[PDB]
Amino acid sequence: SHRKYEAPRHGSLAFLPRKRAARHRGRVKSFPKDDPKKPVHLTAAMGYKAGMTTIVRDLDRPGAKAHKKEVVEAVTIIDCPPMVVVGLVGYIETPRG
Amino acid sequence: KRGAPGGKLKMTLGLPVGAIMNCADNSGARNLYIIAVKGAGARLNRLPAGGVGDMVMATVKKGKPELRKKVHPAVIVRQAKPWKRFDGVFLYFEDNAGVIVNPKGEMKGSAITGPVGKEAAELWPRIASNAGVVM
Amino acid sequence: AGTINKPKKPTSKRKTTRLRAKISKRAAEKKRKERKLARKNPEWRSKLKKDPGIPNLFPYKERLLQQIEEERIRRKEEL
Amino acid sequence: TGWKDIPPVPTAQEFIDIVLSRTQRRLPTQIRPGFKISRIRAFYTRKVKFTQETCSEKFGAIISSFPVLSDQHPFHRDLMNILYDADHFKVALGQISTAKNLIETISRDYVRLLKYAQSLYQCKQLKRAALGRMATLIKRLKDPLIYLDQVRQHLARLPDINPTTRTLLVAGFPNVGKSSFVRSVTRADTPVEPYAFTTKSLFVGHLDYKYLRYQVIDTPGILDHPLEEMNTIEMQSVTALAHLRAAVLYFMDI
Amino acid sequence: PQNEYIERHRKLHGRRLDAEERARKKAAREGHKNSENAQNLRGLRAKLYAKQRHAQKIQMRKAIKQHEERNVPSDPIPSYLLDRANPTTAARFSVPIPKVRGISEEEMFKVVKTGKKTHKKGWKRIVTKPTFVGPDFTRRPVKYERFIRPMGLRYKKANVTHPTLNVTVQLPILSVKKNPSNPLYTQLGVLTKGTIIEVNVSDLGIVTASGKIAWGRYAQITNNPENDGCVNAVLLV
Amino acid sequence: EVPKAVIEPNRKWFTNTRVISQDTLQSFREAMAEKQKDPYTVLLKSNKLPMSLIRDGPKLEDGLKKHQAKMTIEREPFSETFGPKAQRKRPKLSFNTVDELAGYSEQSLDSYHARLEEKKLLSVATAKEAIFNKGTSKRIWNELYKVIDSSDVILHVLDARDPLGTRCR
Amino acid sequence: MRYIHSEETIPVPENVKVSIKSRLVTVEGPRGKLQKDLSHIAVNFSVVKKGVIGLEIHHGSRKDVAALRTVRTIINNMIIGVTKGFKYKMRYVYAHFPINVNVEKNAETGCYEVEIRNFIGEKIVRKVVMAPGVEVEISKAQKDELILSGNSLEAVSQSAADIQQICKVRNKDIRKFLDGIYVSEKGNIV
Amino acid sequence: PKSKRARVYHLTQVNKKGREAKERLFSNIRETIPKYQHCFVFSVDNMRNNYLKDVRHELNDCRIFFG
RNA sequence: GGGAUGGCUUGUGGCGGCCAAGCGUUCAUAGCGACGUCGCUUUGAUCCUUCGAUGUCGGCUCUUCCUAUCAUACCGAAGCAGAAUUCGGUAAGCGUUGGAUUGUUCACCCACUAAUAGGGAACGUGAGCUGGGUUUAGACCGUCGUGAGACAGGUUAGUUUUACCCUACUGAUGAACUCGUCGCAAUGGUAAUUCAGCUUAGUACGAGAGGAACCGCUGAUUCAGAUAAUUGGUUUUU
RNA sequence: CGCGGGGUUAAGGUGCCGGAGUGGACGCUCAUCAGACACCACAAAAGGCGUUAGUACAUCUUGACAGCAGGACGGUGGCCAUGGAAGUCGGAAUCCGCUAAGGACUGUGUAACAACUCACCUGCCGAAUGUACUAGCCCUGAAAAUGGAUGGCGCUCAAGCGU
Ligand SMILES: [Mg+2]
Repeated sequence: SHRKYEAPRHGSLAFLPRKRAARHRGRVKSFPKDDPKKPVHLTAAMGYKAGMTTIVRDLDRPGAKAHKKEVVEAVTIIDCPPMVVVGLVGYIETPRG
Repeated sequence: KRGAPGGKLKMTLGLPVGAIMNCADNSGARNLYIIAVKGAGARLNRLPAGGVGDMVMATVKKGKPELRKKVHPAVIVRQAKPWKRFDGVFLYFEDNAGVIVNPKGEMKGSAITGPVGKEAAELWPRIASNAGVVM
Repeated sequence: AGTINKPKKPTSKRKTTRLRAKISKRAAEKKRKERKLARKNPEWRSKLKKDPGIPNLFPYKERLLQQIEEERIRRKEEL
Repeated sequence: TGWKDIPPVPTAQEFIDIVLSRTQRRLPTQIRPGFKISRIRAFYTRKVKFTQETCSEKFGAIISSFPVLSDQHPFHRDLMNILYDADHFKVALGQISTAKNLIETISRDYVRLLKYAQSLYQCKQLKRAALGRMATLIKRLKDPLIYLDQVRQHLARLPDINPTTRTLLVAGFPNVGKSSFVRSVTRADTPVEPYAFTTKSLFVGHLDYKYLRYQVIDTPGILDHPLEEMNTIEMQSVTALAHLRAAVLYFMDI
Repeated sequence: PQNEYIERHRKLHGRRLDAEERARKKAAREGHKNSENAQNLRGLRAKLYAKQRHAQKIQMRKAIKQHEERNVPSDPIPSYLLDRANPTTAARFSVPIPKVRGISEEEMFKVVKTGKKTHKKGWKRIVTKPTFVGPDFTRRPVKYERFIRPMGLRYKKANVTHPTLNVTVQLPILSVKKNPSNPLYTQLGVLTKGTIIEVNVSDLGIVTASGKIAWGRYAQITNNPENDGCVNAVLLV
Repeated sequence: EVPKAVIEPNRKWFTNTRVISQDTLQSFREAMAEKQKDPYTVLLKSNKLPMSLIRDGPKLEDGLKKHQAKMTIEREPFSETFGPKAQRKRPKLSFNTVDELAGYSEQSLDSYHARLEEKKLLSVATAKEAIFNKGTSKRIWNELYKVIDSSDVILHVLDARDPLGTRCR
Repeated sequence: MRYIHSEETIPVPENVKVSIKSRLVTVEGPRGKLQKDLSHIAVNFSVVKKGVIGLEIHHGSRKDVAALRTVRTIINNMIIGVTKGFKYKMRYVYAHFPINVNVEKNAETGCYEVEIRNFIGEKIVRKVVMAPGVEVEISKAQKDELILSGNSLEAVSQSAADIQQICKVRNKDIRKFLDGIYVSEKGNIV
Repeated sequence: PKSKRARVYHLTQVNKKGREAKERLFSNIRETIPKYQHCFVFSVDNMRNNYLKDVRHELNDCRIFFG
């Protein structure tokens, strides 16, 4: 018989399986769609998470209650030493991807 | 229009259904017993709860006998559970207290004892007009 | 209806033995009951059924009517 | 306020279709002969009770929405009698309340019988009997429902006349300029034409004098014959003149 | 706005500029639309649509036949009875229903179980059909009540039709004369199909040949009250 | 076992079971008129009578009131009163002269103000507690009607401190 | 029943050139070129006579015979388009808020664009792109009138229908709110 | 042909004439021939012809057929 | 020792009379008969008429499915002015709550809310936990019985106690292809939701009372995935 | 019905799974889950502007059916009623003239009129039509709840249906 009181299911099935990731370094599944009329640029970078701290921001958000006021916000610091470019990979399009 | 006011930032809700808080006005009531919170959503087993600036529905347990037989709208003006404002300040009052209003936000009483919160004062102009101290 | 994009549960055309046997039994019982009702039918029935006649679009219908006249005249003359 | 919040009154056949489609669609329909007899009884008892509850809600809405003539100011009571016959008004609402009560009695009787029914076939027959008797009772209400729906539309379009405020009542014979005066001093859209009885209902406009709101009532014309020979159109003006404490402006064309 | 304001708006400003064209085109598409409904609607909605279309076709045929025939009371009553709603009014002493379905004791009576043990006593019987208990009825004490005739199934009146006068009146039941299945059913007063009951016919105004008023007669039950929730009977005249 | 349910042909089915004479009816009507009520007498066995031919008829005011609505509808149907095919032109009035209309409006206003004052003399409220519904349960009233059906004598018990308060009319 | 032979004919004016190859019909006139692919319909084309196109179906059912009437009218409409043209006049009306209609020609795409503003006081700007080959002009003879003209009747009438459907009143009584843009005249340019 | 235009049965008083009108016209003309000295033919091409009523009224001794 | 009705059902009563297109019948003019109709089953009342457990349901947690749609989205119609709605269509994507009441068929009340829709997967017997139908042995009262005892009944207290197996499910390793780095993507899963406020605008509309919407802007509800700067909590940092 | 070899069949089959025909003849059918082992129920004298084959009655070069151009009139604003009411809110009557034909009116419309429209008639046109039934095949003719079944693939001048 039917469930007497409705409730949404616990957790999202979109993030299955809840297994360990196959690699320590994160994988860019998708890069931005390429427009050849734009100038050449890089789409990504790497860094190392160092920790978190607090800032005070002078907010300019018209319509918001905190407009023209100071807001305290949490931030994350990522240590980013420069990357070194060492290679070039070419990709072709096939009916298998 | 229902009792829930718009433009209210998220805060820690300190008063669930069943809480008894002080009455900060001179309407004759001494305390207010929360039976419902305006604008509360739907979730299984979750008690509805309100914070400072929220309109609740309350009954009077101590006070004048004429106020005992009705369900009054009330606005929470002070809470003891600590909450954070957008300037990073965590703060709390030394009691939980509210004032009886009508659905339009106008007060039943004519004076407020003690301070009121900035949230309640900003959301309800009659409370702001009847407050002596705003903290 | 949104049948093409979201079809429902299909209606099976595969029969079960139980339903086939039950349908056969009900059909046989209906045949017996209809025979009994025809045997006890009180509705009036004609001794001779009404003939449709000759179709109008038959091109030699008038010739057939002439032959019918000639046959009945010959029969009356012989009798 | 007015009478625009009266819900629409369906015809008898529409009422039957609405109630039976609610019963068909808002309740489960599949019950099996092999189930327990208490389960079968519960199924058919719920069908009968839900049908009666829908009928009661709709009839009660009709009764509670229409005005009570006995509770009105004498102007509105007399005007309502002029526009719709007061006997017919009370008779139609009385038939509605009587049908509502009879439908509840039928529901109680058949629920009591379904407590003792012993098979799915008997339960089904008793359910169908209850629903059919309710439908027969509703089908007997064909003329009152049509009349009440017409009355509802006219009541929704009636002007709001406050009987205890500052009011100017414009009266007189036809074709003397009553609607012309009302158009010249207010914003009301009461038509002006050269033929008699251009205005066939009361119209109201409003004005401000010394920061005070006044209401002005344009009326149909009145002819010179006694009250027994007056039709409903002239009797609207007679009702306004008799029951509204106002300043009367009697217009004459010399 | 007040009074007939949409009619006045139509008088002053007209309608939308494409209104007549759109109405004419929709009325022209009604034939295809009705065929599409006839072939594509499903279920109960389809059944109600087909039944209601059947009713339209019959009414249209009647109107057409009457228009073709444009170019072409029953019993004598006095003048004071003219224009009133009058009834149409249409040895072997056999009843109209000489035979009905027999009711077994298993169908008539259900076992009422008593006791607190898992195995229960079963001597009490409840009557599952409508009954007539007669006047001044007091139920037996529960320790000595074998036959239970529940109050919700007790009836006092019946809708009796007179075959000759063609009228139906609600009449009090006087007694149960003969239930055809069992004399025990007669004694319990069970009202099923084919049962002979005695009814009060005072409302019918029957006078005998000697001038006495006949207020008690016999009727036969013509329906199944356990299925209908009412008692229907025909007077035996 | 299914029995044979058959009604035999019989002349008794087509005769009158109970007849009464006009003199007997008149005597019973006189008994109706002279009947008086005594608390110290009880009814032991009712006499089977055609009481609709014996009891006094309804009062004429109720008899005319009970048919006034159907009379008004038969005289003036709903579709002729209001609606697109309505033919009603003359209203029904409680007055005949302008002077009577003035007096009628005065009395109507007085009665309207009196009813308003009576209603005035006579935040939403909290719900009535369910404890004050005790004694009105369907189970309790089923028990009561079972006891009434089973009992010959009914002892209605009254608190002496409040007899009419505890009386169950 | 299958009909052995069925035939329709299309007359062609003197200034028109018609070329049909594998049921792809090209019609040439003073006003330009129109093309239409009719390979979804079984038909045999021929030149029966000087200035007359013949259309025929062999061994066809009643439906296939009937389809030639549609083919005939379609080709006749292309011929009328390259000779006289097609013109749809639309009128926009309002009660309180004046409808503002602005017409531009996109140089990149070649299509006309119609921007509609202040439709019952709404703040959104409605934008309709015309079909290629349809010209839109604001009239100077009459008040609040647009004129859509072209060679393709389908392109002109569909552009007019898109303008008609973009200005739809929603959630209001349409006996009362009469604002909109409506097709008021249909005809030929010449 | 299941797909067909539904024919409107008219609930109006006047029916189609038929061959009875043709025979009545024949008999009326052939009965008016021997009573008159002259038979003119007149034409009214692309005209409203509601003024033939007034012509018939004016020429009350003559007989006009417009069939 | 033996056991543990089902391509059912759904929305429109029964009996009696009449009419009836048609079906039959036309050496008998009977009989069947849809659509209908007519009889039985308070001037908006009364509140001083609640009519029998042999049949048992629940609650918690949690998942999924149906659509017979309560809300949210789009659409058709209505004196639908506006506002608020009502009737209907497509639609199950997404939600569908918190309490009171056991001197009882626990069903109805109260409130919040966008809304507080209805069902199945058990109840066509049936090992998750735990309350009622419910019922071993102790005991009391009522009814019956001479009694043992039984029951119209009412009350109180009361023993079942796996998992380490196979499968399923959730995670975790892994042989063979030298080891490793960077990738591709078949297939499977899939995600957001609702409300309010500002502006539009006291504008369209309206006699008046009242009173919207599109574009634009800002928060909040429910859900989901992370995180620990800050604030609380936690302390064997013993 | 013993154990074997060869030959031939029955019921059922021959597009693939599967041995044997994408076999032959003439037709019918297009289904938003067709149909293929149906007869019973749903279910009716049922609903279809699906598609064919028929039966009956009827119109038609004296011009049918569809249209387009025009007529659609006079007694008369017929009687009663209505504040008003003229074919068109109602009640009841519903005739005559001129006629080629035209209702004491079929709808829209007006406060009432007006104006428009339909019935009916004429001109143009040009050859076949209309209506009601009958028989086939097709669609609808009620369905719940894990994902599934003409046995599966799949099949559309069939690999469906009749011979
Ligand atoms: Mg005037």
